[PDB]
Amino acid sequence: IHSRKMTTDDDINWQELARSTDEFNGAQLKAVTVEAGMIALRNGQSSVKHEDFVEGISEVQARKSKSVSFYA
Amino acid sequence: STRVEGSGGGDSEVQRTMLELLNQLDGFETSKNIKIIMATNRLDILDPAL
Amino acid sequence: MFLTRSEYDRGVSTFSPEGRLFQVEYSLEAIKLGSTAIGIATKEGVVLGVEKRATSPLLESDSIEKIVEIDRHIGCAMSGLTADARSMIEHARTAAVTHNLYYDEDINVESLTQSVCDLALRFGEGASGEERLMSRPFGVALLIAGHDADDGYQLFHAEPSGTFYRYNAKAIGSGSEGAQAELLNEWHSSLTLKEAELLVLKILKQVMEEKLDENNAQLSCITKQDGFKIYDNEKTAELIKELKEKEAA
Amino acid sequence: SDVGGCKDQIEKLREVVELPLLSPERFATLGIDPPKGILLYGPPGTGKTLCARAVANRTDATFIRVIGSELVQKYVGEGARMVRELFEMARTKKACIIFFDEIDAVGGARFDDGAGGDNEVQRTMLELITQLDGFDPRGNIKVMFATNRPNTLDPALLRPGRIDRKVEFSLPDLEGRANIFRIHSKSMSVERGIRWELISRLCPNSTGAELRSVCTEAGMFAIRARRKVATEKDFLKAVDKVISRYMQYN
Amino acid sequence: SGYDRALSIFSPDGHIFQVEYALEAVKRGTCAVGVKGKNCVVLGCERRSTLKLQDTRITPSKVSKIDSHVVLSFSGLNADSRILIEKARVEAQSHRLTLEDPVTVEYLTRYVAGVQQRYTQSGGVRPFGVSTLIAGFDPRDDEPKLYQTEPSGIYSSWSAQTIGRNSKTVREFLEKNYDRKEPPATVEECVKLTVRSLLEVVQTGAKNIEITVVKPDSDIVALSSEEINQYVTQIEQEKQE
Amino acid sequence: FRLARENAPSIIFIDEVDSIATKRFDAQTGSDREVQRILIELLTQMDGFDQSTNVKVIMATNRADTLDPALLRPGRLDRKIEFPSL
Amino acid sequence: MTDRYSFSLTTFSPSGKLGQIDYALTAVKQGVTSLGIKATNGVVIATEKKSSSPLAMSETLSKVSLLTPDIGAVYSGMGPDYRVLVDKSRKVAHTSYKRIYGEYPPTKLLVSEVAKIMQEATQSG
Amino acid sequence: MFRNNYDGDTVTFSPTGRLFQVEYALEAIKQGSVTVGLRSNTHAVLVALKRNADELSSYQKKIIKCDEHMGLSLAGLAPDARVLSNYLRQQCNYSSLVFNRKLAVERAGHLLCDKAQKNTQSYGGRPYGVGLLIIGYDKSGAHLLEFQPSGNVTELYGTAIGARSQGAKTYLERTLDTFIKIDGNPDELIKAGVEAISQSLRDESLTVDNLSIAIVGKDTPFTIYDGEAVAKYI
Amino acid sequence: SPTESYSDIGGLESQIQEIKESVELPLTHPELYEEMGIKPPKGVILYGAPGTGKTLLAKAVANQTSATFLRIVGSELIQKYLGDGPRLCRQIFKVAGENAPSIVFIDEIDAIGTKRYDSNSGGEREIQRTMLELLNQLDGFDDRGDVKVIMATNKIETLDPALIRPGRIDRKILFENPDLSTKKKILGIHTSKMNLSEDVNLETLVTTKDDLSGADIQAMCTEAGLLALRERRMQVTAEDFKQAKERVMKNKVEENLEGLYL
Ligand SMILES: Nc1ncnc2c1ncn2[C@@H]1O[C@H](COP(=O)(O)OP(=O)(O)OP(=O)(O)O)[C@@H](O)[C@H]1O
Ligand SMILES: Nc1ncnc2c1ncn2[C@@H]1O[C@H](COP(=O)(O)OP(=O)(O)OP(=O)(O)O)[C@@H](O)[C@H]1O
Repeated sequence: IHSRKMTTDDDINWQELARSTDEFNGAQLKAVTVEAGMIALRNGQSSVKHEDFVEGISEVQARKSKSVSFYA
Repeated sequence: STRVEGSGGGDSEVQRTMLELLNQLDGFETSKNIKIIMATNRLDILDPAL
Repeated sequence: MFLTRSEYDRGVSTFSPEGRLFQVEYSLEAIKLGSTAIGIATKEGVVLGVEKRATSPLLESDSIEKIVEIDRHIGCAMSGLTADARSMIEHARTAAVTHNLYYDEDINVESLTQSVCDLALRFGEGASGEERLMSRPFGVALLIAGHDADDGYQLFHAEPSGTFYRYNAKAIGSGSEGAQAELLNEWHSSLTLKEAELLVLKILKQVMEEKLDENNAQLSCITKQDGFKIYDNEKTAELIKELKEKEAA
Repeated sequence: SDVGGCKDQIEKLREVVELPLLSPERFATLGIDPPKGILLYGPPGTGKTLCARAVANRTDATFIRVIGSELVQKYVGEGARMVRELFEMARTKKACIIFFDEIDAVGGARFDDGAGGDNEVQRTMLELITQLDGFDPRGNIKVMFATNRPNTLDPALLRPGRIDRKVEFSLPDLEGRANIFRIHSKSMSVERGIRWELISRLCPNSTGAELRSVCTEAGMFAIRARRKVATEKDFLKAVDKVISRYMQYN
Repeated sequence: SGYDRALSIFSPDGHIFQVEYALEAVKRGTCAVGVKGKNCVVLGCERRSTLKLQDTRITPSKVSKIDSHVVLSFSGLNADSRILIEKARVEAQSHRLTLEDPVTVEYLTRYVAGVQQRYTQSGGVRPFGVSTLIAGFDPRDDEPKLYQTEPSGIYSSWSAQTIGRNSKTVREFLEKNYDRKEPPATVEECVKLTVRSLLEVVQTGAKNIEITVVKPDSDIVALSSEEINQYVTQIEQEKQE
Repeated sequence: FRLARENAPSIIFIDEVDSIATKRFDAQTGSDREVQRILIELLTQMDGFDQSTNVKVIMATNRADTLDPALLRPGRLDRKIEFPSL
Repeated sequence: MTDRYSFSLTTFSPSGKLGQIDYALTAVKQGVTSLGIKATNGVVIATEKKSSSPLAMSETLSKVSLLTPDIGAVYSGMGPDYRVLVDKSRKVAHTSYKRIYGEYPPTKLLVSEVAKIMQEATQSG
Repeated sequence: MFRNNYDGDTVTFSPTGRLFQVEYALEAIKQGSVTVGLRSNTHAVLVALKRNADELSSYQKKIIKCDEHMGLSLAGLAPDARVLSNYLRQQCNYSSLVFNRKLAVERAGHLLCDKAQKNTQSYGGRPYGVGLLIIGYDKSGAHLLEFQPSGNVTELYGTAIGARSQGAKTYLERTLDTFIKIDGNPDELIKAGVEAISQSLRDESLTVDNLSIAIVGKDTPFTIYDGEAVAKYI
Repeated sequence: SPTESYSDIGGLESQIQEIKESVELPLTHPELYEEMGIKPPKGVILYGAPGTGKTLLAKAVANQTSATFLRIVGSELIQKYLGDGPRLCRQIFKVAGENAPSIVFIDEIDAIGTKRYDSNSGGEREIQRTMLELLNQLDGFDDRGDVKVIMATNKIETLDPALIRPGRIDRKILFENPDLSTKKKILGIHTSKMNLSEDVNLETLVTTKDDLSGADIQAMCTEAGLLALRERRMQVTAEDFKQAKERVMKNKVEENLEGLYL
């Protein structure tokens, strides 16, 4: 719904994102959007992607850290 | 002896002002004729401050 | 949710919802204390170098041994929690010697580094289905400078988490972040041995609180021909004044 | 440029505030309704209020410094009256923004007690949240907050719609730690040749202020001896005085 | 806070705490001291005699001997002191059995330490609120030696040390009066360096001291109270000033 | 008491005092400490300076093996009384 | 209000007292009355049977029970902690004393071999 | 936006049945790197990608051999992959001693769905915060798999793990008709994975050092290709 | 103006100095803070064990300041009604501003500013609002001016979360029960007036630490003053002193009730 007033690539699987969230409120699900529509602009592009939605989600819960230590 | 938690403070705040009066600026500067006596049944419980 | 680190912190075996467990990431913070270390590798010679944190003028500073021998062709350093070292290295050498029985040869260097890293992992299951021996994952971050025939001169960084790396020019401990950028930009692949001992006796100067002398530092250098030796004081003082005679000109 | 090098977090801040007031031609045409509310949280000494007094400088519109002491008057249903009038004048004006501070006082949680002596202040905040998200009296007004206790405050004031964005002023890192010195050090008499990459390394996890005290007190120990220019040690002799040995790490 | 209960778990800094809290318990206990020259090593300990009913022939003497060529002191609490010795001397005596050459002192201290670094590994066990001082030569060598243990499980070599109460006074007193590159060279001098190291903190008593020295040829000896009063009083002349 | 003097001569009955009166070795709590602030004023009013026509306290209970002997300091209470059980 | 030195046993409180024992001794005082007094040429041991319902045969279970021919017992308090006790008390005559002395024991050495069967269960949580 | 209990051990349930510490384990993959796999009727393969610390530093192992008809590609917490390899290095060796047979790959994942469940029941232990693939060519054709800590495994025609992945799986959702008929020509199959993984990047440009490949086939053992022997596919 | 002053005390050298340069020089010698050219400190704290002269050291500096001064307790500034404190604290940090230069002195501030918790109650929070409006005044959006606070306390670690940091208090002073050599200067000024001329030999009267502050001194000079007088003798000997010293020290709790740590 909220993405209707946006640009958006045809790349995405909206159901996976539903699966990537647990115990959210619809208001957050909106703010997941703009933080993607915004972060697209910070990266310096115009259309919207998949992963741009993702780092919106981590921008919500204040993960806010790569935390690249010793994995892999 | 100055235990540290919630609603045993409401009397501590009634305790701490009095320590001022006995050795405040003014108290030490004023409490010259005023005088004091106090009693108890124990002194293993009080502050070391009084 | 803000209480993600506040509560999932202390038990080792608690995943936090960010995926990560913290009580290992704090072990990494331990070795940031202690006194610094450096390791530089070469086609000609591996070299180490440390400070010592002069604590009092009456101690006998040959005792605190931030650098050790571990076998005739390997040597270690460590910038971490002390007592948890001597539980490490009395295992690490024991493989190399044991290996000299079951296979009669100077062990490689990485396998040793893989035996250690399969020891700190005993707050859990090791490789071969073992169970446990501790609950305190310990900060002894090593530098294993060695030689073996297949691949020449090497070093490594062995961490408590188990995962390690074949760094070429590393520096760990308190003076790392100011150094490991400085060594980022002054490591050719065509240096000498003594084009490095002076180097590691220049970074160490600027990074450390006190001034530099022989007393507050030392270093070592293995070689395929001679072996692990910890250099001498008057030998080191040779290099220190040599440096100044290079700086002013 | 006077801030202590928390370079990222400002970028999440101003992107709320000024760009939807200067360059809306980007946010709108691509198709995004920008956010209209921030929150700031970090430990103290970290510069939550600093970056907020700043943006008033670069406002290009008004600003408000709400004094939280005027919302708790001792006559019922009064403070709430002050809340709604605070906004009736806002949307009258064009493109107002607002700076609360220490809303842990007002935006506290809720409960039920037959004593409940915080009963009244609850009735004030409800003048706020009903006013922020319901039946759009809002146009272009943004909001700004600040805390040191972001756990206790009620969920309603940290829901999107109200707070579409929040920011963690975590502690600094060594590199960013240095650019704090370069700010607070310019006015000073100091010799050329100190190396900050000790001072940072030797000041573990600590805050903007506890550095500003250090830059200072390196200067004070000069005055205790009537020199005229500082040194490199007097900084170090400050650190041991501020932060304030151990054998089981060497 | 929360991180200051157990042994298994770390701060978000790196500090492990309980070990740091034991060493606070050291400092609620009487002093001790250890000095070495070239032909001698010494040890001191300020005792008490603050009670009259207590019989004094078995006075509480910090000192203990592990073998002929080794001595010991401690600090902290004594309920644990009896343990480490009772495992230490066992180990020295189960060495020459197994090897017929007595202990290199560096072998001993790595077993008094070792029993502390096992009692800081697992919860369900407590550390030792204790901190030692070793003093003894090897067999067939002259080099005088001295270490200290510490419940962290570490140890270092020391030319002069003072631990227990008010040690932060006695150290700097010994940082002047010593010099590593010209030690005392006589068994009198270490004692005089050692006695007046106690006199800063000991209310000019002389019944409140014990000194015990050590030398080669498996030599050890405790000194006489009347042999101290003349090592005491003659100093007082030297501060007639 | 501010009124039991006023309408003197006067007396009191308390159908239960064992509730707020029982020996305790110490208080590791904030609430139960106020129970002492209750009692110590009750014990104070009789013994401190006051009138004499009040015979106020008639402490009722179900047992007597629990009270504070500091309440039983002679002057406070000196006439134990017992009734049948069965 | 609670005490936070009573939910467990191995914890001392500032009056140097332990937690759960003080309440077990109340578990019996809430229980039925039982006794036994003494004489010059014999000893008596008595109690009653507060039969719950009328339909419970009050004979299939004995408050009193034999330990040795010369020794008998009775409880007051909880029941299942009696018939589980005696079944491991009379044994201990037949295990610790009898077979290595031939004969049944005195009366007090039996007690020492009960009371540590009673104290094994107050030393570990 | 408040505390929850029931999220502190794998022993306990939610008030709905969601075991949590498994739902937090398999989030861990999302901050480990990418790696992908492909199948055909006659060949299997997988592509990986490295990450480092500083440009001096060496790169991190991402494929490890287990036996000459198997392999794996991890993505996650490595110390809990070092194990599982050294669990099935044994089983694959057990069989050759006792039965002299080749092990069935689909009775290896079944041996990993178990071990990752024992830790999941009882106090102590963790859910192995890893996610790893499997490959091989036993008698029943080529194979591939995709492990998770929960226990659940699946076989399929080629998948991806890790952060920045779904750009790949959308690709491999297209060409499933194609890259399975690809038989007897490895060197173009392998050029699909390298093409796939490039869909799911953020300005990395795919250096030689960053990459590592494994492959098997009809008669080709598990052989990996890292370094200067890989620049063919760039 | 209270008559106490420097040289009414001489027990110490540094703790006097480490705040004096915050508070008493900039009214005299500020060139030394502009040549070096920094932003000086404004606000300290002074804690420690009691009987050591905290409240004292305010009434000295307030004698020799040349600027105004304010004497307070943290308990004063909480009132029953809801929202009378938080505006009160906004008054005094107003009146001092306009009447610059200025000095403030809160004492036993652990009254109000000790620590925060969630506090499902209705009285504890009005204590917080004052604690929160105060720490707005001392440093927030708008600057305060030239107002130099001085706070006191007996137990920090059991209180004081964020009111104690730089920005608000730029240093922290430690008082403790004295050492030997300080006491040589303490009683000498308490006893610069009594006759006492006979036989005292003070210099081994107070030998060890003895767990006594400077305020156990004032009592002993007192009781041993009149204990002579009750013998109808004025000038004093040692017996009159030790007859007192045994009385004071008697009250001490058995600090070494342990004696477990030989
Ligand atoms: N990043 C920084 N760079 C420079 N100075 C800083 C920085 N952060 C904090 N300060 C110093 O701290 C003061 C403000 O700190 P901050 O904004 O964190 O206070 P605050 O967090 O609002 O206080 P409180 O938590 O009590 O509300 C400033 O006066 C400034 O001197
Ligand atoms: N060096 C000294 N010279 C003279 N008197 C001293 C000295 N040190 C301490 N005192 C004595 O200590 C007393 C003051 O005690 P102090 O002011 O420390 O109490 P306080 O803790 O400030 O009280 P409050 O906590 O209510 O402010 C004075 O009577 C003073 O005589």
